[PDB]
Amino acid sequence: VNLLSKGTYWWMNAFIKTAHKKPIDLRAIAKLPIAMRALTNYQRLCVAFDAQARKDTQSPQGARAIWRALCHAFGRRLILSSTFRILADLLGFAGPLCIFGIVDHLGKEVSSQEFLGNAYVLAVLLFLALLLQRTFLQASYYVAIETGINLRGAIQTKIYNKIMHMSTSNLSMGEMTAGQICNLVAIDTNQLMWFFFLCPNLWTMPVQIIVGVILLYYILGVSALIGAAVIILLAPVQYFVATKLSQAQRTTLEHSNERLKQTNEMLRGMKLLKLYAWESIFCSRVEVTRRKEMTSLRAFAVYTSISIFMNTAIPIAAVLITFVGHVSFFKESDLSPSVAFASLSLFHILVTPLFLLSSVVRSTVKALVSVQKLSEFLSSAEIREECVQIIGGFFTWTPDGIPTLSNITIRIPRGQLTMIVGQVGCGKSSLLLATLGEMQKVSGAVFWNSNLPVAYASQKPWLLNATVEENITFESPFNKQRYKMVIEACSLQPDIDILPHGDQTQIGERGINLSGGQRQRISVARALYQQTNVVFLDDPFSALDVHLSDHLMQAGILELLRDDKRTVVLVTHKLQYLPHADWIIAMKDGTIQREGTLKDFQRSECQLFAKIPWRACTKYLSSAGILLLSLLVFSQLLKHMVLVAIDYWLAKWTDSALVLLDQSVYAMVFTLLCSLGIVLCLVTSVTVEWTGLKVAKRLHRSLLNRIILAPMRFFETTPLGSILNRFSSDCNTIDQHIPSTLECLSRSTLLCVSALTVISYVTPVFLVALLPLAVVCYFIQKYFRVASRDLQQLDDTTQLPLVSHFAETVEGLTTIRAFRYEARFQQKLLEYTDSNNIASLFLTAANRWLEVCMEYIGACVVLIAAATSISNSLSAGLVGLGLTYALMVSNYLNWMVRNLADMEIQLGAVKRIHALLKTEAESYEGLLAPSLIPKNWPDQGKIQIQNLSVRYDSSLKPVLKHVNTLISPGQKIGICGRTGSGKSSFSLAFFRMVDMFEGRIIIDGIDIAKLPLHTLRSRLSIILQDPVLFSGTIRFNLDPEKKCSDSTLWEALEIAQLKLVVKALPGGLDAIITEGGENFSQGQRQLFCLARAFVRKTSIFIMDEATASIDMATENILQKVVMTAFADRTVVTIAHRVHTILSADLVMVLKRGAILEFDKPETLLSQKDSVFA
Repeated sequence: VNLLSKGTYWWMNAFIKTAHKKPIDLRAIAKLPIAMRALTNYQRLCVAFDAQARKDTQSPQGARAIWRALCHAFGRRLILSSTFRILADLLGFAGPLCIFGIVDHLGKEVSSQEFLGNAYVLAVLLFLALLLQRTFLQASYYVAIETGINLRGAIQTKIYNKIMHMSTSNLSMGEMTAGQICNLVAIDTNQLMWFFFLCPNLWTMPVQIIVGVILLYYILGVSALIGAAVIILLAPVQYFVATKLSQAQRTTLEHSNERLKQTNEMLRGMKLLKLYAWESIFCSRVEVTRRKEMTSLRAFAVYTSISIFMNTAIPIAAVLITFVGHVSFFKESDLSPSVAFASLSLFHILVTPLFLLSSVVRSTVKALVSVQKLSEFLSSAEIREECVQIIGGFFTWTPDGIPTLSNITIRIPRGQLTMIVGQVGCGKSSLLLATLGEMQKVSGAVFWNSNLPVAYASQKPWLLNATVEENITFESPFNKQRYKMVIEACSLQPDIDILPHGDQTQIGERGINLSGGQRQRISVARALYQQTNVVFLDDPFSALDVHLSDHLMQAGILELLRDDKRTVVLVTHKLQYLPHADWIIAMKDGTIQREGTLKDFQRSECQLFAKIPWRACTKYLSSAGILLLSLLVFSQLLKHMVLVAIDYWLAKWTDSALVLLDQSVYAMVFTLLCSLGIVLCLVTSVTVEWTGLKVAKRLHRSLLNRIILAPMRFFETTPLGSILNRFSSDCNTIDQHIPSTLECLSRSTLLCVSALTVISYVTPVFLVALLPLAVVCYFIQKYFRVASRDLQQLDDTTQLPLVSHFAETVEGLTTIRAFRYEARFQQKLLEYTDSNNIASLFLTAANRWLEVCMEYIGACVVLIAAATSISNSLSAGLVGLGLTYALMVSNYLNWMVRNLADMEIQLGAVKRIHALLKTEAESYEGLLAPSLIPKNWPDQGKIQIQNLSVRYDSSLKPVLKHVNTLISPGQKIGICGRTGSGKSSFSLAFFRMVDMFEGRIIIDGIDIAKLPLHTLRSRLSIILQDPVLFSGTIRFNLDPEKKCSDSTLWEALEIAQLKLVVKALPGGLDAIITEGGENFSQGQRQLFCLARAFVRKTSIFIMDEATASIDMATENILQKVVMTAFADRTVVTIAHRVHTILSADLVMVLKRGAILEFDKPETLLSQKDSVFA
């Protein structure tokens, strides 16, 4: 890696010259460099622990031990970054001296004093200095970022390894949870990282302050000292204010997150919601919640207003009160223009320190908190790194207090089938997990030679977020026949058909979390597939289904078939393999009788069984409102148009002081002129604050109404998370941190134009050099927008699977400890951790390369503006604007490009306008061939199917073919359709929610074509086969409607046997329906929906195929509700198990992908005959 290029990043050239042609992948990203490989960085830091193992006063480690480690860990390279930061800031001060030396020499008409003569000389010295000044600051930024990158994994590995020695009794799910270590990755690493991003500056920024003060003092003196203290002492007002901003952010998330959870609630069961036709109330609850969310973001704006304001006003507010003190209150010194310009030059320089200092103080304190949160975590209880026998042990599920099981001996040699049974809890999975060694074995011995002289599945499912076949893999090689000898041997093929892509589907997170009869079944699959010797399966009949338990007996018969002298030692509860078992159970509350033979046992007990241009107009010009957007224009214009003009006065009035109406009268004019922008800047801060507040209020209102009427076929076709990705991230983008980018950029780019416009007006042949120059400025930017985008979205796709690895590492901790797969997963830890760090490198690479290449360009401006500006002799005050803006180009094009880059990312959120607005269909009501129709009630259950020819999506295949059917009042049609072509296709279709390609549907006599679907589909009962539990209040779960009752609400739900089962409600008839059906049953969950079906008062309850019913007695109570509570209408008995066809009134077995036969009466035909089959 070559050194002057290691200065200015020349290796990035061919990278980005690559990047204009091809898009960029992780393959286009590289290997890690030798030191940047994370395990090396981990390696040195463990040595730093061993170094302070020599100290060992109280070595938990602890925080005092940590920072003594970390300083001697990374500090040498940190010193090098600090040294460049110092020397650069020192030459940061030298430029102002150069300005002073020019104008002082140019008020006029070998020795070093003579060598200090010429503005030729001093300007060239200025240029050649300001190369280094504008270079070593981008060394010192760089190396410090290439320090925190080397922090990241070298912390994260220590974290992850302590997870590899973590113990799990109550602490692992109590005080600290998966989230509580997850944010500890997600925050406290970055708290450390941004600390070491800023760690030089806390050493150094006050030295920049004090030497800025002293090099102001040798310009004015006591007027310097009285002027400086505003800008010095007023920066911790930012430390006051941003504290309130953090307080507002705490107010933000605490009010946003539950709302977003309720948005996910409204979105997940959106099909049932529009099936309930309940978009209005469900959206209205989020709408009035949003009113308070806006009221919180109101203060978020009021906080973020003055941050900008005091960041911008206090420069001028210092500079004027500095000068009026030098003019009025003191009046001693003559005021040269050289003074007056370079005074402002330092004033421009010193702020870019000063309003980072609060963020420094914040981050330093936050990280010093976070190291304690790291430490007091990190010194918690380890997991005691130290045939299947147990020789008389004393095990404890607890840590070293009260034991759980003593005197426990067991033995399981090879070639053996053994379960363990008893009472749950005491062996919920307990004694098997005690065999794992995941308990405080206070005494006794145990033998596998597993550690020193292994498969498992947990009683809770801990799957992985991957492909389903990859979840079946669980760090395995491939054998697709053996996989067919597993997956088909598990019979997950129906669940694989329920998956959209089967073996290539999306298991874990972002997928339908099915039952353990799928999920834990897939775990038992990866268990059996694992090609291990000994297995420990856990009570899978509790997770299985009934016929799945029959297949689980068959899977046990495939297990022992697959047990080619294996040692699978399961445990269960049922009496199924109580006949078929090699050895026996032992659990009463501890060691029950042994595994040998139930002959001499108590078996009687067991025998009981480019850019985005128009999108900104879609942001603003469609939604801003014109008058405030015009104020956003004009206030931005007229602020800077008087700001640089205040500097234009600030030269020439002192040029008259260099000469000699009244200049003291000129000064108070200038004073109030400086006060004018000080007045304006408040309205400038209030503009974008109020603007983005109004923008996001209507934008979120619009997207709410946009999704509020969309058809359900879309939502089945839409991946629901891709919608909520527009609601979670993009909304918070548009609210919390969209417009500050704009307010920065509108402050930025005008000043970028403006300083050029000044130096143009100074020298009329400036622009002749600018025109080749700004070419280069543009073409570097034009390449740059490609790269910084592709890095930034790369970043976005990178640390997310990194912490996803953590979450699975938390949850499936036990099972990887069982497989002893830490070596695999520490490797695959790195395999992400690397790709984070190398992406972060190339991000922070072009983060440097851009501005340093643009910075030399800015320096070229300086010299050219100087050399042109020599001819003002051939006036002299008007030089001083040139010099003061020549040096002030840099922070401008620093931000003026980078923010324009990040605006493109900020626009990528509001790209989802088209995902919202353009996607719009399905006017629900409003067709309405009558305006007057009280047959939304109907007392006549004679529906009709007037040769209705429906298509599914009007895309691939029809559902019917001219079905000229009808219905009779009381004719409860037992629905019998195709096993894979027409099952659900006649209920939501009967709610007109599909592409009925021909044929009408007469309802209460009249066709349902032009009728209010909001009125029709809400006054029609349908108890579908999805668990519909709207979280909230109990009356809100029961009756969130207009004519809500409590007597009838307590009547039919007692007829549903829920208002008497939950008669001990916490709030009674207005109780809280907490968690959306996590405390109530799975059966009364639907019985409350049956009471809602009573509440519609048109009880033609179109039920669905309730294939997941736990109690068949509860389904018989539902049959009693079909008997007693269904008031003799056309119950469309959709049945995946045709057992419920036993109560047929007038069925229509319309099947084989078609309309087979009207099944009434006595139709025990080839489906009802094969209903037993």
